[PDB]
Amino acid sequence: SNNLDSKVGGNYNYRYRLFRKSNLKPFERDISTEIYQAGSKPCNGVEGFNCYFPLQSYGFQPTNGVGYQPYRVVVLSFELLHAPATVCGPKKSTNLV
Amino acid sequence: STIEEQAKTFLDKFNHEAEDLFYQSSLASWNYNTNITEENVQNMNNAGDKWSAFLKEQSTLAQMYPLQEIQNLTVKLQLQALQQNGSSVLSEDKSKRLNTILNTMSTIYSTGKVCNPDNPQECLLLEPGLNEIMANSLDYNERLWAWESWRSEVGKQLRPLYEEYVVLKNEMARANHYEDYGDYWRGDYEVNGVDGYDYSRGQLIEDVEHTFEEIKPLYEHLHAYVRAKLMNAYPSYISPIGCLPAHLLGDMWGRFWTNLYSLTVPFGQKPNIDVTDAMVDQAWDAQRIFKEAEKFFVSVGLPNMTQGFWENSMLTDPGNVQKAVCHPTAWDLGKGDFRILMCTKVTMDDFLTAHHEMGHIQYDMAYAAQPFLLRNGANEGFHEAVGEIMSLSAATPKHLKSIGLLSPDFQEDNETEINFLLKQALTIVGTLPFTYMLEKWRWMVFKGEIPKDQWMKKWWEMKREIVGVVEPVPHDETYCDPASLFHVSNDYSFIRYYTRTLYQFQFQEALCQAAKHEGPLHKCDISNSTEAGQKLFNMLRLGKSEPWTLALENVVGAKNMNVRPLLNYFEPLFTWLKDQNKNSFVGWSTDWSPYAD
Repeated sequence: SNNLDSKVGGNYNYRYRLFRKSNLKPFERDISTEIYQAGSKPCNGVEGFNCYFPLQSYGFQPTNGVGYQPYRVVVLSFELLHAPATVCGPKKSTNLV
Repeated sequence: STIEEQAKTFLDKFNHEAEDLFYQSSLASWNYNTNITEENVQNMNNAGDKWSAFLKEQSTLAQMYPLQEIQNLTVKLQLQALQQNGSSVLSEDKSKRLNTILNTMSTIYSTGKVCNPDNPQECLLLEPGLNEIMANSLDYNERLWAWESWRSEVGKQLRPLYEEYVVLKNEMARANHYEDYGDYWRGDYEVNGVDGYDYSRGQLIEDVEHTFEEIKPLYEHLHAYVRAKLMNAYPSYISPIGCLPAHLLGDMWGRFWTNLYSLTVPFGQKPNIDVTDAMVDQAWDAQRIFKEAEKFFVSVGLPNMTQGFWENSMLTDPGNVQKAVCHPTAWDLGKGDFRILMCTKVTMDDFLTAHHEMGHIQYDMAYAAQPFLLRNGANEGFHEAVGEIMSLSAATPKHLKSIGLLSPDFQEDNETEINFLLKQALTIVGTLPFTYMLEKWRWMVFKGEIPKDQWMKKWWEMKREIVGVVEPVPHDETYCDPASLFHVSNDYSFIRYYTRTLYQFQFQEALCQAAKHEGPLHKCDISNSTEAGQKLFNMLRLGKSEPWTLALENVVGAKNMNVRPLLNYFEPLFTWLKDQNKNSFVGWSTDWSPYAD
């Protein structure tokens, strides 16, 4: 999506996390702005010595390369549950003799 | 938890922010060089000043993480770049005075000129005027007037400015835990904290001294060859056993003998390799020269270029209204965006220049995945040396005959190769001791071994001893010759030329072995050898994340500079120089001067 999402100065609307106090779980979501505290001292809501703001924005500029350009990614997770099924693709149909 | 997370987290914060900021200055420089205007130069300077301020603000947290107990080489190398203050150690008065000295020294160097005693109304500027006099003109008086008046008009004016530059810089380096600004330049190859690969700053002085003695057997024979040839043109001034005058070297600084090829032809009756007509006859253009040059890089096994590389590059000067810089320069705009600026013409001179700039990209593109602070070269030698080995192999007639430029009926003989081989030695062999001469002199000046008044006395002494060159007119203590050099007045390191030269043949011997090549290296051609490019890319991808000695240990077979691949390159040349020097004296005599009586 370089011709769609890239913006001069970087698309600051698409961000991501660089550090977290623990590893996420499968399909987990965490949008907290808590400061990553590494040392025993308190961060007091501001970064610095042994403290870091975990979220940063992407540098999606139009001059990016194949390894840095934006890519609209979608993941399709399926679930085989005891409950009944709901959706499968079209079945073939032909003429009537 | 531990302190290690602070450096690992802080460097990631810097590598994220400094990445886009550095690119904003790089693309602004691209926009300026592509369209020289008043608006772009401001965007170039505003961007560079912005990023430069970001480096100093980030040094506050860099110094709060001592590297004493840290064994991680990645964390050590990255923080050491920002932990150092540099020119910030002195007050603004000393820093501003230093910038005024360099700006004043650079202006006096650029604005130098010389007119004849008989024609004062036509004074020729440094470029292109006086450069042609030392390069093209063969007149004894024009070359002498351009040399002596340059030393008097420009050399004397740059003598006093060079004092505060040495004094102010020594105070800067000493505050940063160095012995002098000479040792500050030697710190580029510094390696600490690695077993079997550590490198002290003072080891560079021993390497150039050792290798110079190994270059002397090849240099003393070529110097006698050049003296014997120049003596035929100037017999009333050059002795068959004496020294070569300084104003007959080929330039206004005494660095290369490339301009003396016309006066030192080995065989002026035999032909040489030149595909300037083959490309014009084959309807080649600036794009096809670059495109066919890429086929050499992909054939050896190196990565190919992207579509953004070729689509956005410059091939010609877009008119005088938007005049661009036609100088060859490989650009790293960032985020995988790589480009080259060049006003290419259909000629063999630009054919090899294309491989040189394309070789620079292969250096930067290899370690592009490293961190931002580590996305750079390990030293100055690895940057420019890798570009020459690719162009030299392309200059070999084996590659030209394969591509179809040089016809296959061209005869190759030892008499013809000496023409191309000795022409190269005038550039290489006629430059190796001159850089060792200059940097040895400059290194002593920063340390303070040579007094400020004895600059010209010790400089002239080193010229007779190391290179065997003498001035055309004697100079007193008020002169300062080496300060008139571009690299000296603009605060640049010239030792990289010596290191790049010996590293060039070292990498060539490594890739020629990767090509399964036999014989001397002058006939080497790595074309269509997939293992050749693969061996190089394994080294280029390191960047500055590992020791530079490690890259040489497993590639070229040594940890420092060596003259072994130089002699193998110029192996038959030593025999040729031996025969022609039968009626001359190998070496030189320091007792002879052109103004002797």
